Amino acid sequence: ARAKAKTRSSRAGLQFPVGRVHRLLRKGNYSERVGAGAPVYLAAVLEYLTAEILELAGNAARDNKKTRIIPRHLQLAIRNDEELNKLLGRVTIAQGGVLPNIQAVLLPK
Amino acid sequence: ARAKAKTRSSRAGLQFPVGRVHRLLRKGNYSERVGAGAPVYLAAVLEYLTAEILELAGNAARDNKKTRIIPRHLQLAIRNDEELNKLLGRVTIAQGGVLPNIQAVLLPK
Amino acid sequence: KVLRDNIQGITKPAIRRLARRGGVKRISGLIYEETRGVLKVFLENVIRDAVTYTEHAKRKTVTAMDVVYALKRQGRTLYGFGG
Amino acid sequence: KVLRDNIQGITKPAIRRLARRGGVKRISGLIYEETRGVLKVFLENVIRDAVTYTEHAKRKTVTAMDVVYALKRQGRTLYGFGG
Amino acid sequence: KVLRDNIQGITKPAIRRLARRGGVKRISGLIYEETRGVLKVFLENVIRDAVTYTEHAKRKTVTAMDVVYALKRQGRTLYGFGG
Amino acid sequence: KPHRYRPGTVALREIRRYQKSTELLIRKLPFQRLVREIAQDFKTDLRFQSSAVMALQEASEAYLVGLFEDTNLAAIHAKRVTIMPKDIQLARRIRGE
Amino acid sequence: KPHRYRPGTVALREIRRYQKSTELLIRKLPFQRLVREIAQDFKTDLRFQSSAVMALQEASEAYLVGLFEDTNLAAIHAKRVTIMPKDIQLARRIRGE
Amino acid sequence: KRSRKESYSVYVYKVLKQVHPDTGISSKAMGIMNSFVNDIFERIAGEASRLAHYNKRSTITSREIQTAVRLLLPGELAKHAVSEGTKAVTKYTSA
Amino acid sequence: KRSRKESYSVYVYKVLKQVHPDTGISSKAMGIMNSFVNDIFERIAGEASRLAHYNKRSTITSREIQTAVRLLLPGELAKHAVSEGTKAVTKYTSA
Amino acid sequence: KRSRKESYSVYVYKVLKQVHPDTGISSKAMGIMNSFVNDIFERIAGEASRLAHYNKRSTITSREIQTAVRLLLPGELAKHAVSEGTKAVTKYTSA
DNA sequence: ATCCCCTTGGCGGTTAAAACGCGGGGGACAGCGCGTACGTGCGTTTAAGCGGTGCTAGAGCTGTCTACGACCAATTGAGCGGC
DNA sequence: ACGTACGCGCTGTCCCCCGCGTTTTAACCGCCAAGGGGATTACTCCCTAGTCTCCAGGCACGTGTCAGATATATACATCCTGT
Repeated sequence: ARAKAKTRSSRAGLQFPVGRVHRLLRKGNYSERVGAGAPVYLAAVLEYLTAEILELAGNAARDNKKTRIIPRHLQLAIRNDEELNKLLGRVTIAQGGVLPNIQAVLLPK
Repeated sequence: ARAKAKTRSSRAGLQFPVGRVHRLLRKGNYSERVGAGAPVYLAAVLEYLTAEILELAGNAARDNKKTRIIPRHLQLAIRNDEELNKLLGRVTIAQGGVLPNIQAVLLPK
Repeated sequence: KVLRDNIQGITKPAIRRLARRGGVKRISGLIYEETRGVLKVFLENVIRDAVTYTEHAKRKTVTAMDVVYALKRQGRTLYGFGG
Repeated sequence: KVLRDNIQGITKPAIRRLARRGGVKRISGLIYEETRGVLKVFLENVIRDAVTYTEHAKRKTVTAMDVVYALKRQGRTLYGFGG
Repeated sequence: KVLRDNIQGITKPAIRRLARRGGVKRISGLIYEETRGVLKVFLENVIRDAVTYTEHAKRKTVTAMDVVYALKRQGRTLYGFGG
Repeated sequence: KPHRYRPGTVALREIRRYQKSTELLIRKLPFQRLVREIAQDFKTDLRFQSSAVMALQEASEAYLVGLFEDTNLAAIHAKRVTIMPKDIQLARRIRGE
Repeated sequence: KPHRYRPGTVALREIRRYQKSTELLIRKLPFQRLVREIAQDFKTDLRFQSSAVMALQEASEAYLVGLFEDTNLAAIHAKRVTIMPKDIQLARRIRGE
Repeated sequence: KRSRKESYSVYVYKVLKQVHPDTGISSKAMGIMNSFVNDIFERIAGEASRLAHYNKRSTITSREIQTAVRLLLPGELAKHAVSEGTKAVTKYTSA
Repeated sequence: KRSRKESYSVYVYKVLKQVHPDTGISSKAMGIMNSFVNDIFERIAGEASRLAHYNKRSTITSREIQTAVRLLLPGELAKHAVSEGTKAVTKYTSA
Repeated sequence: KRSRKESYSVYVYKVLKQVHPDTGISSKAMGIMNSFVNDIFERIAGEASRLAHYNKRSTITSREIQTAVRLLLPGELAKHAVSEGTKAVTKYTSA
């Protein structure tokens, strides 16, 4: 007579797990007790960041007329965005290379 | 003996009423059948519209440092946006006046 | 009870202030009377339509809903009175 | 396969005949490019509406029916092909 | 109660003394403006963080403990105020 | 001598003052008299709600100020700053009435 | 001397003859190519009825006729017999785009 | 005795407080938002009815309004609206 | 079979199917996304632990992560994140 | 065979022979006239719907459509149409 | 699931479509004043605005009833398809 | 009533465009293969309208209270004036 197992992520209306995020908060040893708003809130901010960066990744791929996302598109997508750059200044992307950022005086006249 | 009441707006995570728009599409007499996703789709669309315009109106109210929204704030909000201008070109706003629009030749010198 | 000359009820300074809101700097003298006339014909259309709405309703008082409704069927919808 | 310029297929003399229908008697050279531009804008809007119809029709060939439907929505209702 | 422009209260000779501790021989007159600007930027970051700490704690008075927490977060750890 | 501004800058002051304002520039009482007069021209002994008079007042307000911004466009078309009523006849024709 | 007509007379003859004309004024095949071109700008490998090519042809030419009759109204308002692009631009602005 | 007149009161108030908690409301602005939501609703509803007539479907689904919002709503506004409705209907079918 | 190496696989594909139905995913880009989610989760969880010790709190609920988002994510993303997180926690309270 | 595809060809031909027995008709002109019939019919039907819902009328009667004719049809065309329709409905009620 | 048809795909001849150069020749337009005409600065007045009072018209809601009209099975006929 | 400012008439003056006119070329015409999709038809499932019952959010009402409506005194913007 138990209720149907319905997901907490859909209770959030979201896709990143309340379950996995709550589990890595509990077993990441960050506090003795963890409030219920904590994993849904943090899954929400990860889903916002993920949706934003894959939006920019998809636009970067279609700008290069290509279909499948590549870390070149990801690295391009990160350092077009100022607040993403301020978020990820000290992080290096695998196989991403460097976006073309050429200083002006070394360019020919 | 009975399931507890949950509104369709809470099921979709919207706060425009899904049932009200469904009723008003039934009694707006637009088709004899309406798909179930149609009114929640429309309510979400108006949610995006009202959220967009209330961002704009609240920001304009902060820009004229007034706490309460006024139709002047609304009329600045619509008329300072291009796609809302196309959406409401033929719309009259009560006490909204006109957007500040001076032509270049009307200026002195 | 009868009124004769309310075209001049919309005064010349009222017309000048109207054109101030529309961003007109200079308003020539021929403008006021024919703008009274075009305001007249605009209200002839709008009021004829709205009064036709009222007499459809078997009502005797013109309502603001019919004014905005006769506006809206002319592609001139107004916001702020129950539309 | 793909095509990169058929906007110029609506040619300069063809635009000249079109403005001859409108009564335009002298046409400077600067008009024609903007006429093809606004031709692209209008037909882009119409075909956006039309392909949105057509994809909603779950078909792959455009008919004139959704064409006159889109001309109805945009406000330039066409006689001759309805029904 | 409210203030407008106390940012010059950090005077120019205060900046000169700071650069003397920083070992700058010659300080241009252009320098003092961006020193005030970057000082505004850094304090804006630090006080944003500190206000967020205090508003988390449901208080209305900023403690130096929250200040040194903000200096822990931003990577300028300071010693000597009960951190 | 009393101070006098040049012809035009008082008009532009009125401009700027009135797009910063929102107030309905038409006097209430003669507008109500006019709407009763035009309505009496068609159908008799006809009463108006005050809300109807006011709503029609911003309606007519916006209609004419749209017509004046359009005729300002017609005037800067015509290399002019003083509009003349053929601008309004043009605007009526090309709007389609 | 070979015979030559004055400018505008051939233009006005074209005016009279093609207000008299009722047929389509554009070459059919490049218009078909252009609507296919704009179609593959939107959806891939898309097909058209020939009647749809006719319909967009006649709608396009009539819509352009509307823009140009507005252009004559604007140009005679601008006191010009030679139109400029700003006439068409202002007509698009007033028409409610 | 009074008859209740329906409006869009609490919904516009809640969405404003969700987007701006510290911004207030005037009642004439509230009437403007009432007329806005009514106007855009009737635009979409009439366009949907015309589509149902046009494709001879006796129904208006989510797909009809999907079509209708690239019809009336422009571009990025339309695509954001399509995305909002798509996630909304996936949450609705999940509930 | 081998032991399961847990990841964020199906989640990144479904969020992409929400945001871009037609584009594809490479394994390198997917590893980048896994390491991104690992990094951001680690930063926010560590700062939540910091606020737990700092206010002598054994409890970490959404309020401390709202504090942490206001700390770490700058400005526009911060208030955006607070908005959809508040919507998420409200739908959590409404189940 | 084919399904019967409906058009107003015969009745416009009937009124054509009624008012000009000696004249002819073309296929393009007949398509124009069918589009005209459809256009005017849908305009009047739409205005009749609006009058029905503004008065909360569940039906559109001769009063409703008559009013809609005064709205749509201008001036002397309107009153002549009123005269024709009034004569027609009096003949109809005379059976 | 199919079928069959109008579009798609490909092919050959031609002359108008166009197209570009020459050359005439029609055109926009600044500008320099001039005519004049509102723009603006006041004073005057008077009627709109504001406040208060009595009337009641009809707006709008409630009850009654009945006038009116979609549905449906059926019969048929006049317009749709086709030549 | 004073008065600056705008509308503009005309006319040179560069100046761009219309029109004639031969040439070139690709649509027009007219002509065949065909197949894919428009369009039609059988099926059975997806879907939604609609009643009874029950509850719960949303609007009328009241009110009371602080953001705003109103009021008063300087500073600067501006806009004319003076050297």
